[PDB]
Amino acid sequence: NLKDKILGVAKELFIKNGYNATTTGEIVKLSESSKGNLYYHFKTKENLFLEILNIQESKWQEQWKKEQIKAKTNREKFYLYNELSLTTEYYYPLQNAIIEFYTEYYKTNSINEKMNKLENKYIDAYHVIFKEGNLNGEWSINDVNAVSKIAANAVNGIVTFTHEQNINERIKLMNKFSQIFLNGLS
Amino acid sequence: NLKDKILGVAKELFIKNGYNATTTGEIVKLSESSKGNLYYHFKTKENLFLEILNIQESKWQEQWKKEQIKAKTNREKFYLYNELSLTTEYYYPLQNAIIEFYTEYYKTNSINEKMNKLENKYIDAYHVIFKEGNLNGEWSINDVNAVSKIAANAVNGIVTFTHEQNINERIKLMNKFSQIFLNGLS
Ligand SMILES: CN(C)c1ccc(C(=C2C=CC(=[N+](C)C)C=C2)c2ccccc2)cc1
Repeated sequence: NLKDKILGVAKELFIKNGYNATTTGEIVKLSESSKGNLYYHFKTKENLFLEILNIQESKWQEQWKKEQIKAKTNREKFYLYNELSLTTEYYYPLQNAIIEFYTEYYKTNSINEKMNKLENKYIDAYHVIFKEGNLNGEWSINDVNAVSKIAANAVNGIVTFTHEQNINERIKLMNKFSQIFLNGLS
Repeated sequence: NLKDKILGVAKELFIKNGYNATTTGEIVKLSESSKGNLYYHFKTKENLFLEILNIQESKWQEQWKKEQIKAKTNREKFYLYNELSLTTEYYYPLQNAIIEFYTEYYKTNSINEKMNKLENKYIDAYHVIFKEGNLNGEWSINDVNAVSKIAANAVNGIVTFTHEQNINERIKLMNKFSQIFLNGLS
């Protein structure tokens, strides 16, 4: 719980001041813990952050599990999962901390190892869709693993670098992408 | 020179270190200059950045012209563009700094002028390609501007969120994408 409290407090601080501005001092002092207990649970700020990301990751996966009930077929799932990514990220509180963190340790192979396992989970979602799609003749894909990585990265770019138009138009583009990409399969 | 050494050290900084991580101070310190010269064309960190950006975009659009000839059919122009994006040393190595910058100075307006101008050269390459493809009957797109934006961003996603894994796999993935995207256009 002292650990859970650290995670909880830390999260709010990152949300409030981004990754860089947040100090383990604050986290310690605000969660009424100690540098010693923090170091024992996470060693470094980098790591602490990574765990929070892991936890958020599971919340997302859990939200998806419930949200996909609105999408019957796998082609629909693809449409919905992308839509979701776009909208949720628009107002995700940690988004800012993530950017900071990401663009700081993406050069360091150390803090890039754990980051991979995390991203893979995110891709996994797609792997599932395309695979279940094969068992339903919605499409026939030779190597799911490749397409999955492609969709995941193409969708995120469309999400990250689109920042400029009204959310309404964004969805339209995102859905157009789904349409096209799903059509480039078959 | 002076004004150029700025854009130089500034660029080298914006890439290696993040956007926020780089400051006017670090400049003059490694640029051996003053903190006042920054004003005639550099009204703020933004303009200095939005400037270096535009410059690099040009550096990239230049290489593209000198090399696009290797591709005959527009279907090839598309593939070559996306492949080159992965190997260039222009503009793309700043996407990080860019993301970051888009989560801070995206409220002001006096900047969104130089901004959108640059977001044009970004999708223009695709506008030409797709359009010239409508003539040669290589495909039929009745919404070039949309598809253009979609592709530019999708591709940018692939370049950016893979910069850490085998450059060979990168090219492989990128081409597998171009194939699918194009195959989904008709
Ligand atoms: C809040 N939310 C749902 C999400 C939040 C972030 C991501 C991201 C990402 C991009 C490409 C990935 N791939 C394909 C390796 C994995 C993750 C991501 C976006 C910007 C910077 C770093 C990573 C995804 C979903």
